[PDB]
Amino acid sequence: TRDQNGTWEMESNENFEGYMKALDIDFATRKIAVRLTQTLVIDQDGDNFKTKCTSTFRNYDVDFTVGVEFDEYTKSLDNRHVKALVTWEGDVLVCVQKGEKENRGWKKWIEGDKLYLELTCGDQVCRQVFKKK
Ligand SMILES: *C/C=C(C)/C=C/C=C(C)/C=C/C1=C(C)CCCC1(C)C
Repeated sequence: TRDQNGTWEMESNENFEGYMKALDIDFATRKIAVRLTQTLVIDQDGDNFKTKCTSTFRNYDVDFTVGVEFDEYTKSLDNRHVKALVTWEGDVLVCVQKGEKENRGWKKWIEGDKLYLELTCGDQVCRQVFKKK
């Protein structure tokens, strides 16, 4: 399914530290981020996504339309300008963030009752799994 709608509660979060370090997120921020439970709320209407990440610390939204390139300034993350593009490869939603970091972006897909999110930057891969609330 391409339907990724839902309130998704983080079940596991593998190598978030390595991914954040590849992005040059500061030590103290990584230390806090790595311990927090994330909730990811996805509102998906056709090609339009409104994505909201929440934790007890930082909360972060990003909206995009599938197949429409968009500039991002990754404020409150690594503070870089990237050109972002989110497209479908089969039932995998693929984001590429073109810019300074190589292999930067993510892949997101549904398997059964779970949402999988693989974040990449440089040689690092972070694997997150969420379950619907
Ligand atoms: C569809 C899935 C999306 C848009 C995933 C977005 C992921 C984030 C906004 C992640 C944010 C963070 C980090 C990369 C590290 C610092 C802590 C967070 C949660 C602000």
